[PDB]
Amino acid sequence: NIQVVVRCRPFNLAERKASAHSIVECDPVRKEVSVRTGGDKSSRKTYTFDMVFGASTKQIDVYRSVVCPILDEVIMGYNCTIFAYGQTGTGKTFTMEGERSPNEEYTWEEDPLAGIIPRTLHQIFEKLTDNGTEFSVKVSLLEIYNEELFDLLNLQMFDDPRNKRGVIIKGLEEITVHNKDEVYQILEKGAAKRTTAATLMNAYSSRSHSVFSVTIHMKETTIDGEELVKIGKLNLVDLAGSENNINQSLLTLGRVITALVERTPHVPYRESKLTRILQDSLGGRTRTSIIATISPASLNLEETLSTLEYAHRAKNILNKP
Ligand SMILES: COc1ccc(/N=c2\[nH]c3cc(C(=O)O)ccc3n2Cc2ccccc2C(F)(F)F)cc1F
Ligand SMILES: COc1ccc(/N=c2\[nH]c3cc(C(=O)O)ccc3n2Cc2ccccc2C(F)(F)F)cc1F
Ligand SMILES: Nc1ncnc2c1ncn2[C@@H]1O[C@H](COP(=O)(O)OP(=O)(O)O)[C@@H](O)[C@H]1O
Ligand SMILES: [Mg+2]
Repeated sequence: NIQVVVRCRPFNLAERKASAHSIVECDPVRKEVSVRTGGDKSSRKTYTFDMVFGASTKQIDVYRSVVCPILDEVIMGYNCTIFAYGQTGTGKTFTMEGERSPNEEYTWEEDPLAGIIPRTLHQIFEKLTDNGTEFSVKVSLLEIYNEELFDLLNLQMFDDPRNKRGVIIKGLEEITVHNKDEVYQILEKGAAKRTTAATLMNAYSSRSHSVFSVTIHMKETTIDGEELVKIGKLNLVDLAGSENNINQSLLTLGRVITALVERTPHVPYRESKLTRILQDSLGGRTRTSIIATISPASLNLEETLSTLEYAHRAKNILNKP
């Protein structure tokens, strides 16, 4: 139930300035990433994943391929989580949040540069208004920095007495999003925050986990007129940069993912703030996906191999001859 995909972004100008060369070749059809490792010429390691998106990949492609099937499961009343993992500067935030094309050329709903979070919020309204039923949508956004919780929309964690796998975050702002106009407003506010953030703030962010949670309450009425409510939650997690001190939440999440994939009887959720928060959306019926982001440039060989080695172990798929 854990999908692992790789997304490689295009070369950037910093990498061209450094005179780096391309060491990554992506093959979306074979689902492979091959990396030149010798600096050598023939030295090469190949990894196989569930999906591989190369540099030309559009935001809408990632959304349709990765998120849509997961959203469908959330709408059935399950809790699911999608992660972006990788070195700082490789595309975690672009993938999760994306951005607005310059000059207001598009609405957020239609913008080709919008990422997973804005697309998910728009699709929830689409999918459920055309479904015909009554529903509400709430969002929260929290940051985990140095094993402490911060509310990005405005904290203390306690186990939830009415949910053996869940926690209650005291004081966390959960805002109702009533329509698509309110979606636009939250996105405009977030972009303003990103755009005007000082350098120290961006830096903090590169070392922090961001957890955007959308909770959907869906009402049905049995034939005789009884009201029933089901709840689905989708956590969209932009992880701290993976480059090498040790991030306790990231190491703990890795261990949790390993325990889940290997069917280790003890899954160490309690060992970190992040994994306690995500416990109720990990390990169960639920679809989980990890999007591992990488750079194609030679400058980043060590960090790219680190990411690929981890992601490969998390899925372990044998290369097809
Ligand atoms: C560098 O420090 C930052 C860390 C997280 C950030 N992410 C945020 N902050 C947000 C604030 C508000 C608000 O005030 O209502 C709303 C959304 C925020 N986001 C997330 C965000 C930011 C830009 C674009 C899209 C998104 C979103 F909502 F995740 F899709 C922004 C930063 F500037
Ligand atoms: C800067 O500090 C860190 C950098 C990378 C990290 N990445 C890790 N550490 C992992 C440990 C284990 C284990 O011992 O079982 C397994 C995976 C680990 N990863 C990779 C990781 C971690 C969290 C979420 C996804 C992933 C993965 F596999 F890369 F997709 C963890 C850090 F704490
Ligand atoms: N696939 C991509 N195509 C074009 N630009 C990208 C892509 N991925 C990331 N970028 C850009 O590269 C820069 C760093 O990406 P960002 O998502 O902030 O990385 P991270 O969160 O991993 O540090 C940003 O300006 C972002 O828009
Ligand atoms: Mg980022």
